[PDB]
Amino acid sequence: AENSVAYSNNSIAIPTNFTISVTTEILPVSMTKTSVDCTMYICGDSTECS
Amino acid sequence: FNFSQILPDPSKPSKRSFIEDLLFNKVTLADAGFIKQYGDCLGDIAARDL
Amino acid sequence: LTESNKKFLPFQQFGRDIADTTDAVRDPQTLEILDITPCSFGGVSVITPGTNTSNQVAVLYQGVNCTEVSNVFQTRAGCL
Ligand SMILES: *[C@@H]1O[C@H](CO)[C@@H](O[C@@H]2O[C@H](CO)[C@@H](O)[C@H](O)[C@H]2NC(C)=O)[C@H](O)[C@H]1NC(C)=O
Ligand SMILES: *[C@@H]1O[C@H](CO)[C@@H](O)[C@H](O)[C@H]1NC(C)=O
Ligand SMILES: *[C@@H]1O[C@H](CO)[C@@H](O)[C@H](O)[C@H]1NC(C)=O
Repeated sequence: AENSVAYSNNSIAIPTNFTISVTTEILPVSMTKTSVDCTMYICGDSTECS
Repeated sequence: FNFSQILPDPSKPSKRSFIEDLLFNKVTLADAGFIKQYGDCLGDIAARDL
Repeated sequence: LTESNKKFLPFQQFGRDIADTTDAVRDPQTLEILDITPCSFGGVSVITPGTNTSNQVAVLYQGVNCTEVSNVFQTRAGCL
């Protein structure tokens, strides 16, 4: 939205009231730990391929 | 001030608050849910887990 | 090889998996559907103190139930 602050060189705007806002922030920390059996993934059941 | 929704609930078996239970319910853990111990994949049906 | 409930169509012989590998077969002599499941395997971990202290060794079989392997313990990480 287009807005224009009513600026003046002898005028100020002071709040007379407040509010308390509690916001939510979500942050990743640690993903899934994986491990790979290289011989069984590559060949599988095959001593000649091993 | 009321902190009953972020403090732990001892009625739950896992000492988690109501908001933490909501945050656990929103995320679908999908794979690696619980543990896929061996013996459980020895039994097989038509549709198999990834 | 286990007995399976996968209803093969009568013109079908082999049933395959996601990675294009055979996991169901039809036995030719007895027309039944067998499910193939690969044998038990997993990683082996060695839990040890330093060799400057002692030589006693514990072995962790990762992800394997303890019945399908002395001081045998169930850990939710493997048989110890
Ligand atoms: C803190 O909030 C909780 C959750 O709203 C309140 O627990 C219940 O609040 C409802 C309000 O509709 C009441 O009808 C229930 O009787 C409350 N349950 C219990 C066990 O008290 C809780 O009362 C609030 N605490 C304070 C001090 O305001
Ligand atoms: C702001 O200052 C200028 C120059 O000093 C002046 O022309 C103008 O009238 C002032 N604004 C007011 C008094 O609102
Ligand atoms: C021979 O195979 C047929 C089907 O191909 C089957 O019906 C029959 O029981 C078999 N005979 C045996 C296994 O003695």
